Amino acid sequence: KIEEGKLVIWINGDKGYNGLAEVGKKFEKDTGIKVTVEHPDKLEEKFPQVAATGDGPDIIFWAHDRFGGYAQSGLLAEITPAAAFQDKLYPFTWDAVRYNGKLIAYPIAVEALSLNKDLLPNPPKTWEEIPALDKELKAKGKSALMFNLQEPYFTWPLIAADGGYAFKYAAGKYDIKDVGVDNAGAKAGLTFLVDLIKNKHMNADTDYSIAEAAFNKGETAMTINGPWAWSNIDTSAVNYGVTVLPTFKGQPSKPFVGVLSAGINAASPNKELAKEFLENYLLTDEGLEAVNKDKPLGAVALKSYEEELAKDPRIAATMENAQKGEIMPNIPQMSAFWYAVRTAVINAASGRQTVDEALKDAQTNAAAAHAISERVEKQSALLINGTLKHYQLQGLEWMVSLYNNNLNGILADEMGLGKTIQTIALITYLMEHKRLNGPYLIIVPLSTLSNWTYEFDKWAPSVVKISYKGTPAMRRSLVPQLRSGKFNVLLTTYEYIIKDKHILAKIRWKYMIVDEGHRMKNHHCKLTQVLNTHYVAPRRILLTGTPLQNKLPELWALLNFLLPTIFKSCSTFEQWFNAPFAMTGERVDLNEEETILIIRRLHKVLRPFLLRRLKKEVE
Amino acid sequence: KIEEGKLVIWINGDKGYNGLAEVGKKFEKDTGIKVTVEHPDKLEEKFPQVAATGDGPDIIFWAHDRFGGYAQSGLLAEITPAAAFQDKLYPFTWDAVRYNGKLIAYPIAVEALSLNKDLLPNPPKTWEEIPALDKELKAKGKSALMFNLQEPYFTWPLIAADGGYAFKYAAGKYDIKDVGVDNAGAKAGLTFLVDLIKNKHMNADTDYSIAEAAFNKGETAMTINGPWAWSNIDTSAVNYGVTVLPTFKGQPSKPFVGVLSAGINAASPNKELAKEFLENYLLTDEGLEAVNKDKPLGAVALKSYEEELAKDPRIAATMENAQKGEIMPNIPQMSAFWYAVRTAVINAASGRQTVDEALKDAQTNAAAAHAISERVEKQSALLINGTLKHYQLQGLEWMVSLYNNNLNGILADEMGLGKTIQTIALITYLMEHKRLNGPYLIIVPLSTLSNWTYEFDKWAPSVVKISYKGTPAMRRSLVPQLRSGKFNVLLTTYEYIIKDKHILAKIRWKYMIVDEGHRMKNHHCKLTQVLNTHYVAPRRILLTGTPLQNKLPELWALLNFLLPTIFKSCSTFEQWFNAPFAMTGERVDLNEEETILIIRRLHKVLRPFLLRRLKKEVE
Ligand SMILES: Nc1cnc(Cl)cc1NC(=O)Nc1snc(C#Cc2cccc(CO)c2)c1Br
Ligand SMILES: Nc1cnc(Cl)cc1NC(=O)Nc1snc(C#Cc2cccc(CO)c2)c1Br
Repeated sequence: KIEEGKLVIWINGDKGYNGLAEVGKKFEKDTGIKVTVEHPDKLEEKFPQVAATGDGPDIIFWAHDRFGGYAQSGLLAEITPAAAFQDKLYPFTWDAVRYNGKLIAYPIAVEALSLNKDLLPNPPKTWEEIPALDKELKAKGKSALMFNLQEPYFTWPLIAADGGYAFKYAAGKYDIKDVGVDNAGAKAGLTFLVDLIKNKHMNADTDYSIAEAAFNKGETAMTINGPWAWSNIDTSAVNYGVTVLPTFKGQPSKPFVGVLSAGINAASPNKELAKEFLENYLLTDEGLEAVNKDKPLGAVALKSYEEELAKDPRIAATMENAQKGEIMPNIPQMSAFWYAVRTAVINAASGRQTVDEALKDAQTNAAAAHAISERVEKQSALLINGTLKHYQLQGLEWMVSLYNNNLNGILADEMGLGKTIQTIALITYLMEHKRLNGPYLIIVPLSTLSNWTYEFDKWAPSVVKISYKGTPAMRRSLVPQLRSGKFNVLLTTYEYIIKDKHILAKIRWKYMIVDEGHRMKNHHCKLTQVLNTHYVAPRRILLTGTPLQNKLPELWALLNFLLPTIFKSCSTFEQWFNAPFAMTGERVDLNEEETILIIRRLHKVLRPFLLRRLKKEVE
Repeated sequence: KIEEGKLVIWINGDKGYNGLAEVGKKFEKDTGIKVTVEHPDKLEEKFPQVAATGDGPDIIFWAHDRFGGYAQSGLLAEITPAAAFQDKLYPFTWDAVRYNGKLIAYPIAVEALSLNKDLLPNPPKTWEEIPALDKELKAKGKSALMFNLQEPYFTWPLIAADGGYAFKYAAGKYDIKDVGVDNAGAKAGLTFLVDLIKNKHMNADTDYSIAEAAFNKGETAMTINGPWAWSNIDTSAVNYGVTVLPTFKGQPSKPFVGVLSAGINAASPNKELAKEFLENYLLTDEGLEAVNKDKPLGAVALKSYEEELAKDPRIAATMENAQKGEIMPNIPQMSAFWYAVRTAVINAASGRQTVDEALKDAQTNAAAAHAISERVEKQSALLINGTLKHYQLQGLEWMVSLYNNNLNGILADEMGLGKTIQTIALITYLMEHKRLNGPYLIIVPLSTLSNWTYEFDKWAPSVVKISYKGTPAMRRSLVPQLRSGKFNVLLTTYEYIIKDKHILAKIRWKYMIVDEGHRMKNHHCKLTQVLNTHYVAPRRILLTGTPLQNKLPELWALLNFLLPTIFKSCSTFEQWFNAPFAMTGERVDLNEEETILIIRRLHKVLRPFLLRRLKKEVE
């Protein structure tokens, strides 16, 4: 499992592992405690699996970002250094490892992007200077700049300069709704990049197999890259150097900062052994120096050893950039943002789209509710006794996208498209692929209660269920089985949710699923608000025959179901929608026109939270 | 002024004053302290004038309602009885004398409305019984009921029964916005009253000169009236009695409860002398009994003497009604409500309007922003060197209505209608008629600054003013004159409000007046929000040439000026108006249609807060 009185560390093969191994030796020497350092193939992939298991390493070495997910999962321990130790490192590095306002790793090294010696004797202080400068090198049958364009990481620092960002860092928390891809900053920066392409200075087709393949063959004078390039510009022996990034609009170009970190497994019994090894054997000028010798670690988190490294201009440069630039977010919403801005630039620079066009889309696509994309190739293992149709599996993919992105929703497919089976599919895939085995609540009408059991018994026999129904004395018989929580699903009706509330409200239901049935019935809000009062249900799903209704009362109750907390005190849609106009004590109901545009806006709002397919487009 | 070591009490001539005088004798007997009891003509009118002066009586005797205004003005002292004394009286009576959650009088007597002995041997338990019963007395060439209809006090108890009220009593405070004249309760009650008129049982023309003139001549069997009638039904010696009010829809008919009270002048030096006389000489079974002998006081607040009075069915009846019925509100908004419901009934019952029609209007007219009506016949005394035109004086009447009803507003009359003079008129009438002499703030543009001084110097020379302007060293010279507060008005410009804020924000400005000038300029909200941040100004007035603009930005800033507090955190109109739709993290600006109806609603909202007359309709 996870061996006591010893230390097993995972660090990638690209890093100076054999150097780290030596630091482990001095530990075992002065302490006797064995230290094993391994570089497992695709270790960052293997780590979460084995961590939930209670296996794996005691110490993990990867960038502070990938640690966010591990921290969300709780696979990393809250590191406890005293104040004095925190002063030994830069405060900005401790930020990179702070999750939910708790330190979850030890910051180690720092990497960023940075800016020839002969050809370019003096470097351009402002970005604005580069056209004049290019005319000179173009007159020499060459160019002044040729970095990677086709990728967004390299092209983002000027977009970031004037005030263009990804997620607005709140209190101690990023906001995935406050996205800065459409502000003047981003537009000034991206317009300028397209300015160089249209003025023939820079080519739009410019990728990495050119970014490096030209600056190394003496074709260009300047380039924007990181430490992984330095070693290949040494091979071609071109007289090079690195420096700070230019001030576009009298503002510094902000690149993304990667902080190599050491995290301790929440499963590892040797937590004080790891704090002792890290705080006293690794996070020391001597300890860091030891690793740096096998493969350099660029800038370091440690103030003391950083000054000694700042002797080299190259390291003092990346570190200067770092404090002025910005740290990579640990939040999963990054995959959307990068995909958004990747395409934004390709288009804007190719001519296919206007700067204001590409950035308009990129900003929307990244702030999108279904940001976390997750492919579902095949059904659950627990999902047997039949193979789902193409769309039913597609239905599960949107429902797991609902789960991953922590959103509630509606499956409004036409009756007889297998919504029942589709729910069953979500519940199984949420056990066989995620560790969500917790109490599922399923509210079905009497008339289909029995069919719901029937289909579970067929397709997912593994899923054990309580079927909350019967005489008062029969319902009582079930009372213990709940307290046990040996069940995955409970099935019951609208009647028992309200009547036997004093027993069913008591459970912390992981997922709540309501099946409206066949009957096209208009629902009142008074009831949903009452369900809301007593029931803890983070993830909600609604299954309905009917599509989105064009009636405010129904839409009002739909929102109270979909967003339970938000409308706590406010009981009516009238109170809610008059509110921006209510501040004069005037009490007037909405009119016909006012109402039409409210319904209009509500349909556009609920738009990404509903899924509906029709028999006529399927078969 | 207000003589020490003595007591002067005011009670009306209609009450048992010579009986109260005797209670004063026993005080002087056992204490030596002289007690003088006077019944001044229109004493409730004379009291506020003389109380603000620091003159008048030490003790005042009137109903708990008229004491609300005296309490708002602070002409009555916070009475301090210990817990034990409060138990001697009913808790519902102590409510009647609680203003701003402070006891401000001593409850004394209780009066209400109540319900023949022979003709009607058994009284009708339910209101619903009266048609069947009327058929009997109509078969005897008479009628079963003939009370006052033309008045609203008498007709309100059934309107009140099912749930029809005037002002929703909050925490310990009435809500003049939460008015219950349009609910099902009021409609069930008022429909029933019209049911009797259309079925020829009751006549719509029925007034007091019939309500009494018929029941006393043996014409009718039942009537709804109060204690002031009892004495005249004794003269005609008709075998009568009083009882509880019927249950319409299985609910008791709620009438209005008048609580005769004893208030102590906040000016009176003899505050402990009055508490001693009241708590120990008047509010005793023996003390109350003494007054009751000159002229009866119906039900009493005192538990102990009330049981002894409950021997008479008549008193135990009014007291039963009282606890089930409701107490008269002390708030000034009553004049609107009564005028609203007075006409509502006249119409509904005459046929001129439908129940749903009259009550629709009555509910609106009573919840109206300009509820407190106050006539202004002639201008101020301090307003000389010219006589105002008809509309300019009308302008002052709407501006004092703005003041009385504690509302901000706009005077958007066409340039050259004498808005300047009209402001001057409000400022003077607010000194000569109200004691508002406090610091007035007036913001005028540079170009008219000098004309503003000029017109004051002409019309209101009495009004002394600081004219905040000049070089830094000249502005400094004024610094003391402000700290003094020997001035009524300060005149200054937009420039000095922001620049010399660190000096002008420090004053608690009673009224703030902004004169937009002539220039049709579009105003930004960023500035009004900044003015709002640092300035204390309860009453605001805006003077402008231009009428209400059809642009959301301008309307947004207008609301921040008009309602300063309300939009504290919310900076934009976009954030504010998307808010009921914002709860999904979606950030989308309003469209063309959405915007049109917002402007629409805002114009209807601001409608009662703007005054505009045009040259073309005046001359
Ligand atoms: N489909 C559709 C399209 N468009 C519109 Cl506008 C409305 C639509 N339907 C809809 O909103 N359904 C809703 S809303 N609240 C509920 C609920 C509930 C509930 C569940 C269990 C117990 C209790 C208390 O007894 C209440 C339902 Br079910
Ligand atoms: N007339 C009219 C009709 N319709 C619409 Cl939509 C808008 C209209 N005008 C209007 O709203 N005026 C407003 S709004 N806020 C202000 C203000 C102010 C202010 C005063 C002193 C100092 C500072 C800070 O320097 C600011 C004014 Br003045």
